[PDB]
Amino acid sequence: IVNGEEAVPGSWPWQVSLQDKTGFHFCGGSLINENWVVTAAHCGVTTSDVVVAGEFDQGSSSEKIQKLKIAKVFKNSKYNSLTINNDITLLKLSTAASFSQTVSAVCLPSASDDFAAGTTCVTTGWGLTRY
Amino acid sequence: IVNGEEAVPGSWPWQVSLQDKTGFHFCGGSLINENWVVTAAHCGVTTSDVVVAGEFDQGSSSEKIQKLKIAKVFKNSKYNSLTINNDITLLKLSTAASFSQTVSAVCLPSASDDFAAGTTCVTTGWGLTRY
Amino acid sequence: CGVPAIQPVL
Amino acid sequence: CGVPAIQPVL
Amino acid sequence: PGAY
Amino acid sequence: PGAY
Amino acid sequence: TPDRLQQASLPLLSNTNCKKYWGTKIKDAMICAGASGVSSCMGDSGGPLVCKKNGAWTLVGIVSWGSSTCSTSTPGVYARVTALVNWVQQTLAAN
Amino acid sequence: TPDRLQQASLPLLSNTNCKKYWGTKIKDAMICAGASGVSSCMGDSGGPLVCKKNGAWTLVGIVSWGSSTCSTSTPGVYARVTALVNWVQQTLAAN
Repeated sequence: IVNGEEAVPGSWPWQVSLQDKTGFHFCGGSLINENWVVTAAHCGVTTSDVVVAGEFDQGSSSEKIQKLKIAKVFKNSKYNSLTINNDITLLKLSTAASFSQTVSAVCLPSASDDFAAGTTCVTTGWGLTRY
Repeated sequence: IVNGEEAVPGSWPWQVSLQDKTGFHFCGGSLINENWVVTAAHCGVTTSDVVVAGEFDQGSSSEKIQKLKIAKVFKNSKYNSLTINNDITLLKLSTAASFSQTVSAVCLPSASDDFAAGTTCVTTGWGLTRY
Repeated sequence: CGVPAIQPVL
Repeated sequence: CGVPAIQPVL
Repeated sequence: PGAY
Repeated sequence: PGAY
Repeated sequence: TPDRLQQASLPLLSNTNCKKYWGTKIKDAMICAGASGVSSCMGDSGGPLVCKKNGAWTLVGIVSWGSSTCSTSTPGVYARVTALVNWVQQTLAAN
Repeated sequence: TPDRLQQASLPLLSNTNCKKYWGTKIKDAMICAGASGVSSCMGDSGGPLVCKKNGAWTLVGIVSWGSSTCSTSTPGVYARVTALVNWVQQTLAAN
């Protein structure tokens, strides 16, 4: 995020870090339940990548994070890589996340749900802070 | 390819089409042997996608194509999605391609191989012909 | 869901 | 490898 | 327009 | 600079 | 990428107004947000765009794409979750 | 996307000269080609960039990225296969 601010640790508990086997953070995701994570189809997740839940500071060896393995990747078959439309993938965990103060689910909207323009929402992540 | 030309059918026999389960072409790849295909890491291939070998005209029901299933995706762990560097994935086929006039392998270079600027090479594909 | 044990501060 | 049975025409 |  |  | 988790507040835009920036690249399963002095950027993809509805945070967008330079004056594009929730529900149920 | 397979001849550029277009986005495991009146475009990713060496076609590049509008005046970027062949050989051997 460019011009964001540091979050209070553990305050966005559904936020996970998608990392490769070397520990490199490449995308975010959200826990929607103990066994499933929603992320973008263009993230190109494979079952060799790791779901890291509970993390705040990626440079700390003393946080109690949860490194979870991925059982199966479900890329929405309507995802259109050319237009980046329907950019959604679901990840089924082989090891269920253990929900706690810092690890919990985000809510899903109803298909009929209304979020008006002008509404102030929040986005989180470990993406670039400057370009 | 923008401003390319139609190829002679079967003349680039290592070229495969990566399609989703619905038959939608989303990326190309190259057979390097009967059991393996090289493609880009950013293609985001999953084992639910299909390797189609032997195709020329995607609109034809009468071509003898080979639809092959993917056993495992090997995304190079040096691939860096942020910079698009080391953009390579290997696909191991569950069903080996059957090599014929129209289906065969491309050669790999030596790590020490030299391809000078100014050299005329060829690229192939079913990508967009206009933007 | 959607109710963090540790409240975000915006 | 790299030797197609049907020759490309460029 | 790059992917993120 | 878009991916292809 | 930063070591610590970042956050930012940003407003939702209309697809119509989003089109003023992105034109026809803006499809229906997408929602834009931002152009407010903040921007999602490389490495934020796949993470959440949440809106509080009836006191609970709800997933409205999935970080998807946007400016190649993370321009804060251009809106970021998110996968629109209301357009995809049906698919999520079916998958979770069949698996 | 076209139904039939397309092809195009295009010249290799130097990383140095490629940088004149793309700047620092150009890394060592990449090779540019084109800026010749042709361009790779969406849906071509992952396919081959082949050069004939000693009478045999050899994989030199993997279609990777380039202009958002497939501009024919800008070079396309390909994964540089000589920089990655070691990795291919190890994987094939261990699997």
